[PDB]
Amino acid sequence: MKTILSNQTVDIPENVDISLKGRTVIVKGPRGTLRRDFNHINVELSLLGKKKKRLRVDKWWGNRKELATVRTICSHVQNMIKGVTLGFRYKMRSVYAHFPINVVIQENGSLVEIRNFLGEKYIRRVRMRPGVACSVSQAQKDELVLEGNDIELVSNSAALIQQATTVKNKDIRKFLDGIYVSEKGTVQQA
Amino acid sequence: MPPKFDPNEIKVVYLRCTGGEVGATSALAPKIGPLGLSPKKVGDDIAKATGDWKGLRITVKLTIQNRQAQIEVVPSASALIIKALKEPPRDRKKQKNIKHSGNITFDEIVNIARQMRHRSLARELSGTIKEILGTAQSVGCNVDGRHPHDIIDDINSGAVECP
Amino acid sequence: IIEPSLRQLAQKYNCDKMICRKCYARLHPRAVNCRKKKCGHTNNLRPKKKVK
Amino acid sequence: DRATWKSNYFLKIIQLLDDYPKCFIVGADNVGSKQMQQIRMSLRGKAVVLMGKNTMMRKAIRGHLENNPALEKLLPHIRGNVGFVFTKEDLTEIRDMLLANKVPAAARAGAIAPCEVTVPAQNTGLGPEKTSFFQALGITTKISRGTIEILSDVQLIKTGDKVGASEATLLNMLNISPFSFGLIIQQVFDNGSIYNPE
RNA sequence: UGGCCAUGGAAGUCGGAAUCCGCUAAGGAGUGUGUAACAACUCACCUGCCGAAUCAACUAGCCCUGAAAAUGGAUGGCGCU
Ligand SMILES: [Mg+2]
Ligand SMILES: [Zn+2]
Repeated sequence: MKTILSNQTVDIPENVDISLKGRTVIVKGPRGTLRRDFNHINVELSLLGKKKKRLRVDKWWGNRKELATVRTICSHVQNMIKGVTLGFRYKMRSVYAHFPINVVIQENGSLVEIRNFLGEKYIRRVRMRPGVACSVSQAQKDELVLEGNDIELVSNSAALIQQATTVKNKDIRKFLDGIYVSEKGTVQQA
Repeated sequence: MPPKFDPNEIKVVYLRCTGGEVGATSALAPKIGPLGLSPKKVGDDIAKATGDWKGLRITVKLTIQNRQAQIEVVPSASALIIKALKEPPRDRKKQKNIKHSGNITFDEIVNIARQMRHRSLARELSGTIKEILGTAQSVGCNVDGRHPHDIIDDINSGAVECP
Repeated sequence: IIEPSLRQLAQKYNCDKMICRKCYARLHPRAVNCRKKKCGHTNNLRPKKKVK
Repeated sequence: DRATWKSNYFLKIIQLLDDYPKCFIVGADNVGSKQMQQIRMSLRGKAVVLMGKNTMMRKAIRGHLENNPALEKLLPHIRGNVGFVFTKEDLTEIRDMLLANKVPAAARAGAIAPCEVTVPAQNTGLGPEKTSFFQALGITTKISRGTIEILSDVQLIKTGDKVGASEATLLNMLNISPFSFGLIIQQVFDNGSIYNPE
């Protein structure tokens, strides 16, 4: 039934400054801005506290599937804050039993050529979502590093190269190859 | 025994179980047997000699190899000694219906059974061991015409005699 | 051939999955019900058979 | 079940508290059932070992029972993976018996290193097997006629260092077990007085 | 504790009659994996952290799966949330 009220709080840290034009949070700090719109979620994004310390999200007269959004907005702002402060760092290790998936970034991070996958002549070119920047790591041999602020864009770009390197018309239990996400960490930990 | 073929002393033990008689299906030697100088048919005959005249209703066989001479012994299992102290002995081939008569008393005979346990059990003496071996019996069914379960609780004997 | 921790990482993505008994949908291994509206969230699931 | 048992557990701990005026709080830690049985067999005659929960948070009810103070000091120290050792002999002697028993228990991959672990120069005890597992990190190993021999006494892991996975597995194959401990002593109860392993 | 029946092997584990005690904090004469058979692994009782409800089995409403036909098509039509 209609729950008379639900809410939550999102305690912003003193480094970051968040601001909300209505229902369109914009979060800025060390690394950069991250806007996100929630016109489509239907909530009261109050912002309270001197020093602007916490973001509150009411949701009045919600039914079960309307009250399910409350936390997911709150959480999306949490990631947004993390992105601004620390920034996300997805690491993905290449795997093969023969053909050593030859990776090479191109423009800056943007492009990812993925040559010699399974001994295929086809060279996979994979763009990155605006903001994300791939880079071939050191201190680990067959391993990529995708860094960026907007987690959504990062993890999508990770998937983009994960599904790029897919095996068709074979026993995938046998043929375990491709560039898989190994670790979802941050650019700096504190 | 490590590099090629050398006996420095050889008092090597390995645990076989079951051995009423010779056994056609055997499986006595191989693997462990031939490498280590113990043969096959002679080792089976020596195993029959030790585990001959009781027990003929399953036995245990620790095999201490002294270079070529095996020393077979009967280390006691609780249910085996109960089946040894049954209404003997209709050995093999009828038989047949089956080996589960299980009305053979043993009141003070199980006192010897709890005594012959190789310490073990992490016990507070026979008071608790009496409860264990009085239930190990799948067949026996305790005294004259009793049950096992809760008659065990009211024991009035052999607390100080079993150490 | 292939580094063990690296292998188990690629298993996680390819082979550590539940499968729907109605519609063959490949599902995360924690799954109790299916994804698929086509089979009505069946719940008859089985694990994906391991390579011997 | 679990109402009569819970009452029976209260009766166990109170009777042990009434019988013995001295208790030894020991941390269980990464411990086996085989370890606990070995400790039971060693400390059979004198001591009685126990392993509890937040119904050891119940010494309060013993202290309530028209008699005891001093058990109020023991309430904060029932935290972590804790078990008791009730006994009547002595304190410093029992501490030495607990320290002397212990067990090997092979490498925990990821956890800290208590002492400077080494790899003595000796054969593994294998045929022509993977030397690449040993030489991946930084170890000098040769195939000196079949057996994989390590050619130098080298320190892999130092004090307060994290143990890697591949080096932990190689130590397990070699049967080298310096890691783990058995059980630790945090605090003591001796006829009212509290000590901290001293 | 190679428990008993079963030897073809089932020491918990193709099956079945059993089916209790000890230590117990507590572990079934065993849910499975797998083994010729073990092993090895996996599945209570209890803690450490976290911080109020949690969870099971039925039942009946709408909705959905179940639900495949041949000229292009019919809640009468347009449409409708
Ligand atoms: Mg094919
Ligand atoms: Zn389905």
